[PDB]
Amino acid sequence: QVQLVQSGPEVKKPGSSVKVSCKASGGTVSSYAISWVRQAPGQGLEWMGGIIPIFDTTNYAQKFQGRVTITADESTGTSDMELSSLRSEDTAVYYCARDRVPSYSPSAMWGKYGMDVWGQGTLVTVSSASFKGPSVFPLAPSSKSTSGGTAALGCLVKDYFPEPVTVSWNSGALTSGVHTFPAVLQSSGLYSLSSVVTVPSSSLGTQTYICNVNHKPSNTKVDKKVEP
Amino acid sequence: KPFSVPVLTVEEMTNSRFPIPLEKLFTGPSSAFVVQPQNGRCTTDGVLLGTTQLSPVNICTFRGDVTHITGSRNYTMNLASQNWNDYDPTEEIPAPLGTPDFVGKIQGVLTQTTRTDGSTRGHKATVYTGSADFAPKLGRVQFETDTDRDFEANQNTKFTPVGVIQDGGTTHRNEPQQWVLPSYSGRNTHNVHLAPAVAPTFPGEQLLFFRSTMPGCSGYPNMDLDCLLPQEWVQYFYQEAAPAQSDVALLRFVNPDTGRVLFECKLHKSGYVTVAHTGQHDLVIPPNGYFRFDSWVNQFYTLAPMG
Amino acid sequence: DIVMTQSPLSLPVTPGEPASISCRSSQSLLHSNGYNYLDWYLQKPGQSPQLLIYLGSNRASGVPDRFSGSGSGTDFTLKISKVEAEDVGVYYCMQALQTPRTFGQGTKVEIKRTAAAPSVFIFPPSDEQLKSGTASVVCLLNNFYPREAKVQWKVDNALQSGNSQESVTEQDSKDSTYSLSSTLTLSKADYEKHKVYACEVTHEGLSSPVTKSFNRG
Repeated sequence: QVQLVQSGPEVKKPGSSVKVSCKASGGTVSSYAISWVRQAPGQGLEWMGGIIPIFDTTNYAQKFQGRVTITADESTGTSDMELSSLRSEDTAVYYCARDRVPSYSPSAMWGKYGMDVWGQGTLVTVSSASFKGPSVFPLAPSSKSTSGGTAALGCLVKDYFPEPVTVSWNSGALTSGVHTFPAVLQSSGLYSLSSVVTVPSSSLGTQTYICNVNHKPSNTKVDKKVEP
Repeated sequence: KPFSVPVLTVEEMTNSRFPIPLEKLFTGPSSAFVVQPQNGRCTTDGVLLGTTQLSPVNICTFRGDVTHITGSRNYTMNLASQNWNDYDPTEEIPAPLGTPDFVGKIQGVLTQTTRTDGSTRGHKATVYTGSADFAPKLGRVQFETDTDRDFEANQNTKFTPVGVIQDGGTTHRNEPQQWVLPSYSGRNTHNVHLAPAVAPTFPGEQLLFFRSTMPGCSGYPNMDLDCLLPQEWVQYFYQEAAPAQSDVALLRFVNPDTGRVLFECKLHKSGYVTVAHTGQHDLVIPPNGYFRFDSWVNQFYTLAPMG
Repeated sequence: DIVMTQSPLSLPVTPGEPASISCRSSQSLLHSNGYNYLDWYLQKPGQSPQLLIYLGSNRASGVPDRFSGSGSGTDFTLKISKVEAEDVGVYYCMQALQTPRTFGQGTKVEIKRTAAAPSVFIFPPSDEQLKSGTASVVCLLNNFYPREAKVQWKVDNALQSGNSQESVTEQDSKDSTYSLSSTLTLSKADYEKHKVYACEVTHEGLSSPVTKSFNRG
């Protein structure tokens, strides 16, 4: 049946605005209450507001009244969510969702209930930082690794913006034992993470280990050979 | 906007409680039963009541997907809306609009289409609206069929009503009971948001019923079906939305070709008709006659007797 | 606004065991029509939220029978009769009675297992990074359970505070363990001034804390 497909990721400066779309595909949702829900990195889910497209009746949570407007096509139910005067705290994934039953029938409470069709989400990053590819430094394995059967090595992927970054090892051939940690936002406004892998100690002198970092937002691919 | 009623003869109009034409006018005493139909309920200014909706082809029809009850020829229909949207039980109505409003065994045909190839199928089916399995307000209706195998799951299934049946081994005409409302929630709780019961509250007056004969499919069923308003009157009042200048509209049944008035009646604002008569009587009328709104009258208007 | 309160916020579950999640509202969610306007949602890792229960106790289409919702008024419960691995994620309750719709904090369901000690590794800053004028020291805690771990940095036996950031992976699907990085950030000058860089790890799977260290150079 119908699917909700949202627009791609966004990176905005504070004080700017963003308009995220939620296209109805394989059907129409115009007679349903369509809610917009967001998830900040540290928080859970928060209902921002909604629209019933065929009525053009909106409802907005107090937190967002005056800075969010939701519009929608009367026939398809495709909707837009525009959030203005953006701040750092608006950095979040934004979802559109449809109630399970429509809000119109032929013949203090808004819409219905049971949001059962959800968009895939839209990441909105709000920051004063500028785009920057990461610097990739080696996390060299201990020279003392042979006394152990297992050695750990990795790569420090430092000072990039925005998310996300992709890290593979040996061009994707090495997947077992790889841990690519969630990035941490530094005080500088840039992201940083480490990617590590555990390998047999006896493979250090024989096998080559290269971390492949792809930062698609900046069109930056950088490799780093990790040497003992 | 002046109030009016359609210029349509009885035979040109449709019963509002079953998808069949009107046949005749009947009056009789209604003190021995509760007169509370939910279909064919509409105020003279166009407010639909009970389970009343606008088209008569939707009365007593069901839509949804069916689940076989294993070890039987019975299926549970998980109701969809008329739109094939999911069912919503939170609407301020007694049941989906057009749900049957009498207890009886309604026989019809269950049809189904397989979405992927367009293959179709149809089987005789009966719904027993007096059973606890009849819970359309909760979104489920049970059908007894001729098959235990042919209906597929998760495919659009529709019930088309045809008529009513009766177990001929019991007292003939003991069912259906047109004045016994179903339990829309399968006997779990009270019916809700009902159109009120109606009763003549003027001495010597009785309800005037717009009567049809339901098709009988088996046995010896009571096939009389009385509605309080023709469906065309419901459709007309909804479209016109003419304000009621009093509680009581005075109607005259008129032969348009001789101008002769055969009787007068009261069309009550809440949507039912009374006549001055005592006893059961099939009205003998010229088939070309129609109802004509003449004036708004007060509560103490005495009707000319209906001979 | 109606305040929705979930309990517990963290729920490690054993596959095969039942699980129960509580949700309380600041006022009654029972409508005059007899329905409780309470939904349950599940957000599996890396996915959009999905509907589990609507109107208090109605299972959504396709939801397996092991999920059930009950309760009334201000007290509600989501029950999983038998937890399966695919049930991990964050569960949310949500009232739909009044606008704005409000969620509970969320209950994060993860897999319970016996304690597994972290294997600790320490990495000095690379020579490449040192040229750019900053130094990051990386301590790795690999494949441990439970998630709770205490990581203290010592530099020449002086306990560090406020100059390190932690990051932890999501639970591994095969061994149900976590991994954790603790990164000590120093100026190149502060780094070269000192000699002993130590990472002390305290964890319930360790009989005694584990320290990994290196001497600069």
